[PDB]
Amino acid sequence: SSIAYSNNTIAIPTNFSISITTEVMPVSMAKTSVDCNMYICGDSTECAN
Amino acid sequence: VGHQPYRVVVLSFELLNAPATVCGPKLSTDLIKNQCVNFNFNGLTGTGV
Repeated sequence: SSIAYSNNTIAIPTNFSISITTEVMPVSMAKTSVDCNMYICGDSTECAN
Repeated sequence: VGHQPYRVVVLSFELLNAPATVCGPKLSTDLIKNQCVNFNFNGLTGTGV
């Protein structure tokens, strides 16, 4: 882009536009639970001990 | 005794996901379903429904 710097010269907008943009934000994640007894030695009494 | 004869038998076992040919003398029971039981199928043991 070329922008021309000069003294004693300004640029003034003669019009406008209404813009609507969208912003997506995470706020949460999956709540997970682990029954560690089931995960390791799940059905074994000896392992549980 | 170090020079005396000795008879040697080496038993080599295979435990695959295949039908059982040689089995222990453990006695079988009836099936129980829909209950939390200890089970033993062809020597593969566990706990479950």
